[PDB]
Amino acid sequence: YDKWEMERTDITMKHKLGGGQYGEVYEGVWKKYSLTVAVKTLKEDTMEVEEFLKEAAVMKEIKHPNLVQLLGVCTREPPFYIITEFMTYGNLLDYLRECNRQEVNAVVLLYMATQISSAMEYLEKKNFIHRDLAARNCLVGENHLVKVADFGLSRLMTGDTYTAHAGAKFPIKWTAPESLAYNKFSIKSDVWAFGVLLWEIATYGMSPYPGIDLSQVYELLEKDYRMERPEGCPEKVYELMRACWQWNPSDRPSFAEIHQAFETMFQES
Amino acid sequence: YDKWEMERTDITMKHKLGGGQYGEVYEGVWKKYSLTVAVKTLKEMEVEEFLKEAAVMKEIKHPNLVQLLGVCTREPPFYIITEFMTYGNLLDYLRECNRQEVNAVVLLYMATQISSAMEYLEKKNFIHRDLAARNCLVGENHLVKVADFGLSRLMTGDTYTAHAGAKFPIKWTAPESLAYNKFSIKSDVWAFGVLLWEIATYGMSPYPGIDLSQVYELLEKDYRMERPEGCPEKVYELMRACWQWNPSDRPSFAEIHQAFETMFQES
Repeated sequence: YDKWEMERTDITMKHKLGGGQYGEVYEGVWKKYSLTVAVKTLKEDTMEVEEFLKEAAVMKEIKHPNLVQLLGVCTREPPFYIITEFMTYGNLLDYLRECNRQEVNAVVLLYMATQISSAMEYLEKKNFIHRDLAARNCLVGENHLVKVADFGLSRLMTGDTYTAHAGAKFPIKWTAPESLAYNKFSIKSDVWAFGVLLWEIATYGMSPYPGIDLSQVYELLEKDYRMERPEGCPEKVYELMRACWQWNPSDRPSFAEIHQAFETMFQES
Repeated sequence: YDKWEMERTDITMKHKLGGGQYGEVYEGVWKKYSLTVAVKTLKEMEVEEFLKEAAVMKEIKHPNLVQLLGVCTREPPFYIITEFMTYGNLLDYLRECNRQEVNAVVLLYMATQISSAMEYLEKKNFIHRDLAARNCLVGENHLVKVADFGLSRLMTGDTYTAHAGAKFPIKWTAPESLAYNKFSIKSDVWAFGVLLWEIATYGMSPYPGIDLSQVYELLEKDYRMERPEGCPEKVYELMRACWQWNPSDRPSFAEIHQAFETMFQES
């Protein structure tokens, strides 16, 4: 903490980010290093204070090339800041939608999946769950560098389940069946969401379950409906997708297994 | 009151709140904002005391203290309007919650929120004098706020003498307060420790089965409630610290909030 703490005047705010979709997040400048950074602030709730402060606390422990890196924190007095590295190309979802597909080709899609699964393998090991894996929550740097947004992590031993608060609302099309029905999350519900992220990647950012009424998604999942293989998607990547979407969470592969499979595919590419 | 004064007609009064335990407090709807609120009334307790606690609430602002929305002090009935906490009081909430959801980390989160409120009061030279789970309120996403009706300001401090005559919830009341009607932030610290016990037991009654007449003497001869099943030793250490016989031996809310914040963050 003390090693992490900056004075607020170290930072100047440049442009509000998002635009707005992530809340009070700003492009800023770390003045002494001429460094563009991302600065999370806390407006009057908004997030509850102790929640905000814990986000900062957990990130101090996170060190991985594909997880957004904490740079510093202002927590002595308001306004509270969480300062992290800035990913110059923004979120993965818009990146895929707007890219040149001759550049962002099949081998780059593999590279992206490999990077994300590596972060998730680290989290699985460490052992946290993410709970909101999706392309909109991945960030892109130069040369197709991808980092997973890091800010809502929760501590949970791998064999254990986290029960979300009563009334919580979920991004339904990314959400595992046991989460939809019993508010239960685990590293295996992250695996499910990763499957949907894979589909987002293979489709260059299409919306999942196109046209399908949200209130019928769970019922469909129960009867073993799953999204079809995207055009151009390799069969082995689709199989991995489908394994991520097994009904029983303990049938789903680990991220260690998933990363290994992508690493091999990327290396053989 | 200039910015705080509303028309009584601005509000649509509904059912009495919380089974009547509070007791002249009603669920209500602010028509203009379609915002359901909590309305306390005096049809005309002492009017001067009603006005006093209204004025105090105008000075209080903290994310974990119940927020004042408005006031009607022109003509009776008198209104004091506050936000409505949708998950009711913390005592009932704990007794009925799914404990898989409201598990150890969430109990730490509540304690952190409450102690934060109390640290704010400590610093602003107020005391509360009625800290207990029934006087804490719960909103969406495990948000907890302390009810702040009846806060007292220490004009010269830091000990406040209650009226005559006044009767207290014995099982929550510090020994020097039972003995001499003296209340301080340190007697709030004592009550906070009982509150922790309430939280750790998911809302059990303190000193179960013990005769009220014996409580003071028991405490004097160093009886203290034992560690609740499942309560971390460090949490129970804090309870015991809160229950130090000599008030000046009890920790401050600043220290308390720091301890809980750390434990919360580490979970």
